[PDB]
Amino acid sequence: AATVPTTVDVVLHKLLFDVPLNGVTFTVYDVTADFWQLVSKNGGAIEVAQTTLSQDSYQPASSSLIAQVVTAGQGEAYFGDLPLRQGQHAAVYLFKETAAPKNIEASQNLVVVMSSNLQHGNQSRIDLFPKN
Amino acid sequence: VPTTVDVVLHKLLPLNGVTFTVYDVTADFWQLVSKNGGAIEVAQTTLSQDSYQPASSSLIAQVVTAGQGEAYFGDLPLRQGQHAAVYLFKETAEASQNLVVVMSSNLQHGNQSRIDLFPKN
Ligand SMILES: [Mg+2]
Repeated sequence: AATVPTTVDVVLHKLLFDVPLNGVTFTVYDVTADFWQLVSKNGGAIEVAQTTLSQDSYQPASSSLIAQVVTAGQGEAYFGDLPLRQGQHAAVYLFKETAAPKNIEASQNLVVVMSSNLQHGNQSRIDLFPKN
Repeated sequence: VPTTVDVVLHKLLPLNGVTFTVYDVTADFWQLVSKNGGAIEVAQTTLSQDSYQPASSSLIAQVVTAGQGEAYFGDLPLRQGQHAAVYLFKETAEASQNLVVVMSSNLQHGNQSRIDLFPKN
């Protein structure tokens, strides 16, 4: 379907302090417009914008929710065919844990930027290992 | 749910400017396997022959080798209808061998995001 790198696969791994944790719901949101608006305002501070959009304060637009996926196999949450671009802009995605069994410690939110390397089609899969 | 895979064909010495064409051979492939009694390799070899003329409506994408002799085919469907997808990879413009790739159980299960093909000569 693609003659040029158009999409990437993102697998989030929920492990314990060597221990996979299956049945944990991760939700992926498109934060592309808000992300580049924040970076353009702050003067090119990418890390600062990743940290700001990773906060529990930030309430994404309800129409930004792309997919909701449960951890299976080796604590893997598979997000296939995430667009590299949202319009003319490199895509940026927020990954939140929105549901977990009881006694499963909560994971940190992750803001991922579809950087030059990914736009160029060098990686078919991104493997994320969230802390917390 | 795993719906597509990426296929990169490598034409190595890298040989850039070589046109690889990918065809959907799913229907003919499963018709051949059902006729021969489940011989997958035999059907891969039969559809890899220069004899086999694919249906004109089966051509998906035509891609030129660039960078490290790489021909990138992104978002190839794992299924064509209810069936596991099967693709024929030909050099259409020393010549390389044709490859018939089956979207097997492992690929249907989403264990590989990319298939890296190295055709012989
Ligand atoms: Mg894709």
